[PDB]
Amino acid sequence: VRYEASLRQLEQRQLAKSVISRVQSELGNPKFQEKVLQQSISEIEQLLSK
Amino acid sequence: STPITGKVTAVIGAIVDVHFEQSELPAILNALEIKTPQGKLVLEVAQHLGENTVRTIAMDGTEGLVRGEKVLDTGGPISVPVGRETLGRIINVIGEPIDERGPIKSKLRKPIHADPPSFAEQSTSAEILETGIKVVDLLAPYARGGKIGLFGGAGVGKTVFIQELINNIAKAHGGFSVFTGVGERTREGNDLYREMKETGVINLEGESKVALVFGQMNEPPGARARVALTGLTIAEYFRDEEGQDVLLFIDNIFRFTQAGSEVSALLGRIPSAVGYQPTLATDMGLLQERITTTKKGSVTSVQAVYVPADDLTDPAPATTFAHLDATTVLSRGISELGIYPAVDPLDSKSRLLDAAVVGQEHYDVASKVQETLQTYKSLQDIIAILGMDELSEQDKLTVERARKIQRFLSQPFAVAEVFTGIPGKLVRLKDTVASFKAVLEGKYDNIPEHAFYMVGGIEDVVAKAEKLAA
Amino acid sequence: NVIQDLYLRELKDTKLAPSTLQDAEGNVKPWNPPQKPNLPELELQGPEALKAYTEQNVETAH
Amino acid sequence: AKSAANKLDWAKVISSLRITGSTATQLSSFKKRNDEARRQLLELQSQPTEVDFSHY
Amino acid sequence: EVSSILEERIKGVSDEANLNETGRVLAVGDGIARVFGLNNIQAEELVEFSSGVKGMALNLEPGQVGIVLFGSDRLVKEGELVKRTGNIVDVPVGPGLLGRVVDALGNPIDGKGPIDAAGRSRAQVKAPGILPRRSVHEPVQTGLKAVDALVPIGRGQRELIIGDRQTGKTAVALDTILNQKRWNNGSDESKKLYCVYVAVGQKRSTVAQLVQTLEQHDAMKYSIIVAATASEAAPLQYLAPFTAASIGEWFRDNGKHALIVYDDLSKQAVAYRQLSLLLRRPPGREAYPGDVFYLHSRLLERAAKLSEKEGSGSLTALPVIETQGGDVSAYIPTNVISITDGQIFLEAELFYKGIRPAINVGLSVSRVGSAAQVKALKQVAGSLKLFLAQYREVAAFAQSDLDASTKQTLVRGERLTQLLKQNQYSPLATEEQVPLIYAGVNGHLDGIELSRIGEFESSFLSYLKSNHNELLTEIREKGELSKELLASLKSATESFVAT
Repeated sequence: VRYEASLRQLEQRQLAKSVISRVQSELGNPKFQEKVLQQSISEIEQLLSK
Repeated sequence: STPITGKVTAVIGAIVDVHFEQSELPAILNALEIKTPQGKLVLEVAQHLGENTVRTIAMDGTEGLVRGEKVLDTGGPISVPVGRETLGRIINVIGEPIDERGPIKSKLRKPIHADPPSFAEQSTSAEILETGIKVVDLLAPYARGGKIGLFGGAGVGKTVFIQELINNIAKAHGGFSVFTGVGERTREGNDLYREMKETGVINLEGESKVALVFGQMNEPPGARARVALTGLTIAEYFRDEEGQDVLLFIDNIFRFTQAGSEVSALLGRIPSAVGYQPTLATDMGLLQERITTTKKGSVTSVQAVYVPADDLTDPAPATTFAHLDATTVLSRGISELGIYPAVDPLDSKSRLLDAAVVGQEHYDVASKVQETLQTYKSLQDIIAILGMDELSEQDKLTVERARKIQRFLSQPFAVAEVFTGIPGKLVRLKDTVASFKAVLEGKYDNIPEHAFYMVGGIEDVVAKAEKLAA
Repeated sequence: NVIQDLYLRELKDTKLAPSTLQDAEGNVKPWNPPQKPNLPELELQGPEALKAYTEQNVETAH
Repeated sequence: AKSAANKLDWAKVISSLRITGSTATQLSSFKKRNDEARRQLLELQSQPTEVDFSHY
Repeated sequence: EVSSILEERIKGVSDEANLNETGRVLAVGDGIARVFGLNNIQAEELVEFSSGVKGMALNLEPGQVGIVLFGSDRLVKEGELVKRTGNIVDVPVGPGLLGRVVDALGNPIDGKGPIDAAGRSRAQVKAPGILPRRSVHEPVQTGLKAVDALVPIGRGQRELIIGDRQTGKTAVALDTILNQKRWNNGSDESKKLYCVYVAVGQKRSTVAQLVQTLEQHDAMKYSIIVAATASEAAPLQYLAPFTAASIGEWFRDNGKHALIVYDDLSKQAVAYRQLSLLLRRPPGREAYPGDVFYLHSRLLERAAKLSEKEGSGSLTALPVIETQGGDVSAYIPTNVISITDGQIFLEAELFYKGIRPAINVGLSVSRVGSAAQVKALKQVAGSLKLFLAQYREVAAFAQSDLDASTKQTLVRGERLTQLLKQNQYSPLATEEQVPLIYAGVNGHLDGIELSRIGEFESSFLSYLKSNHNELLTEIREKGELSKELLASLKSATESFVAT
């Protein structure tokens, strides 16, 4: 049971490096560019709703 | 070299202000390194003053510093090395072996500003440590995972007490222990190093079931604060990552207070009562909270405390008095009586020092001991003016028992082979409970007072009775 | 938004690696069931015992 | 049973009252008292006979 | 997987539009970020940082608003955008906090999830006035005989528990909570005191032991543990009694009764000291803030027995002050001593002399006293006060060739001293408290040996339980003692005393 609990923590740390990888993927891809354009239009809609 | 380059602006002792460049800022509790022909000076970032000027505290000496000196930023809270190759070497505050047992063969590193466990994590205590020391066992039994506290005068064999504890308990325990010495004599350090190599717990031909982190008093106050933190993180690695239970030992936590008070003043905080830091409570609190029995391990701190001028009314001892779980008072007077234990028996208190939990017999025996001694103390005033002779028969029997009990609390120690030379004696818990019961019943009131004096267990008391007899 | 993107991608594209079972065995105590509280011997035997007990007894005092 | 073991033990104290000596009386009483105290402490201390597999 | 569930929860947070009034940290030191911005901000408003840390805004200065960060500065950095949460301090209040160990914000540290909260009410609010008062008379029985007879108080009232450092200060308090179980079990909500223990600056392990003990005595089902642990920072600690009080208002407002034990205001003071000194405010006497008195007076006057008109409710309180080596002349004690309606003063000698409770009843006082307490118990304990008074005076005459009169006093008095010992964490039922004291009143305990007092006591109780359980039920239900009832009771005592 102890090693099982340890494995749950280990899964989170496995997933921790997965967050790092996914951050690098977003910042690597021109999804970095294309989703910034998406954010721009989303902010336009948000700010227009003000 | 980080483009987070800062130039010193003001050296005003430990306070060293750095002028990091535009936009670039570290974070509170981070670590800056300044490369010098005196290694890398570590500055712990403690404030931002804005305009890309931070105010940081120095750890290493600030002599020779050039005002405007380039400062690299490590970028994160001071990270020591932890491992099982931290076992068996003296590691200084900046994580460098000063006993030169070669470079620490780090597995992991961790920050020394690791956060204390949550309420959920804590696993409720019930374990009983037993030290084989009669006063401790009977009159304030210790518990594994505890926060034992050696309140006492200046090194009133305080070090000697720690040495005994390590000698018995640590060796007995299979787990690691962590001995951290904050601001203790470097002479004393060398003796401890040699001595614990001698006890073999530090085996330099093998591994060691103890690690040492000796920070000594000759190190700037800022460094003195984070000697404790450094040691603590190793213990957390043992507790958590290795899973093993340990017995932490820290010395002396008044030095931890004193150090913090000093850099508070330098930090400009308005000094609180008896000049103590306003952040005293939280600093003590962080240290204590970090040390706990979790569902990952158990850590039994023994923290030396120096009680200035034996006044526990002094706020710094009093604050620590709350924060600890298994208090011990080491009184000078009792030392002077020649009794070693030097403990004040009525003033010993421990989290575990219950009734049923210590055993009904144990409780009753201890209630009887406490009353006998308390009576003896009360009657001391009567004896003082009126005289001994004006007491009753019942009182006289109580006085006779009390004097015998007083000297039956005396138990020789291995670490008084450097004092008396007399080899230590350590009596198992069950045996002590039985033996004290007998004494109180007056089954050994046919034994002379001096045949209890500076001798161990009942067998010894009887043997010394025979010895004195012939 | 970026949250959705990051999540969808993170979960999908990064597959879990579950721990080596051998290491788990290592971190537990193995244990094979304990055997026998033993059968202890039948105390006393022969007419040595019978004679001893009958004869020795008279251990009432006068 | 256990009540027999202890009753005869104390009975033998009062039998030794009426028959001088208690040379091996104490040894008989002691043995029956011992194992009686051991089994009662056994049966009350008693952990399960088998492992659980419901929860764990 | 746990990984998927966590992802789902986080994934379900998207879209911001709330941020408006920004601030920018100028400098962050000491947990005192100083912002130029946040032009319109309420005082003690909750502010949410970029880091996410929450604060109150104690200093509103002409050009900077000095936020006090509730959390660590580890993730806080300078220049940070400071979103304006826009709410002055409010905490969930409701029935759900019964059986909940919560942190100051209300986040359960026992992780019992969502809280049944019927309001969010502000934490700093003004106290019930003159007009919100009804006459005080409702018994508060802690199941401790000395407290119940020698120093009892009514519901809605103050009374200090000023005593020696960790001499089971919490233990003395805990005894009351256990006795509240008996009344709690009963349906009547005047008999349902919904207790709150307010753990200020207390180790999570220590409180875990407390929690575990409470669970063992099943007291969790009316208990609330407001927790500001040692690790929990000084802003939380500052607001910790105030926040707790607000919870109490909900029960009180519902006309119900409850008991709030503030433990210990000594650590509250230090936290305020930390705040004030760090806010550079000049510190008061004994380096404890000047307006610490103002804090205490606001807090301690919120305990009130409300008017029948505005609904009879109450919020009994029992502040705990830790005497720094028995010092009662200290600034924080002196102020509190004045505000409180009674004091209970624990004494070290008594503790050593094995008198547990170690309460020194001479230095315990009640300013509500006999106004609340069972009439029955009042009848049979007027004598007790006088007897004990003589025993105290003739105490010092205990150390030779002593007058018969003094010696008689000593016999009655010593037996009483043993009698008021009670094994801590065991409270007693009032319907059996009245008998024990009655025996003492009839002086039949004079004939009982000191060691045998204890055995006598339990035996006497069992004898009453079998033989005279009619009497026990009569004492309980009448709540008063008729001469005929005292007659029968005396007979029972005599009979038991004979055996």
